[PDB]
Amino acid sequence: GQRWELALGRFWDYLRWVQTLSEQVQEELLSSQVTQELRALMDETMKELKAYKSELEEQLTAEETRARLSKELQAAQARLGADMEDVRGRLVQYRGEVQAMLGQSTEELRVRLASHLRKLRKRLLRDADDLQKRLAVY
Repeated sequence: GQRWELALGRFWDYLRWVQTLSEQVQEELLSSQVTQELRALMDETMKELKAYKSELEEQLTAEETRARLSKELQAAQARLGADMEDVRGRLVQYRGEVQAMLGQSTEELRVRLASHLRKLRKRLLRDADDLQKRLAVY
């Protein structure tokens, strides 16, 4: 229950809501509200993540190994940020495709988005787990 975990949890809960593609989700998806609110949550998560790592380095248990673990951690951090950006990007894409439909039914478009989001979210949880496991030793 660390700070950065609570932040990610809020990003994750918000994303779970979006996955439902409910009436309200849809409303905010055609505006920039969902992607904007997701960016704020992502920024907060990365911000707390950096602060946490910084504080962790204050009580660390050779050099080559330390430099390797710090780089491996840095990579996991990047994967997660990238993951969150990929989700945002996919949602931005959705918004554009609906506009391209010129008013046509978006049922099928939503079916595809739903399936893709599920996979992007799988990857995000997978990387978050990896990142947490790496911080656990660090």
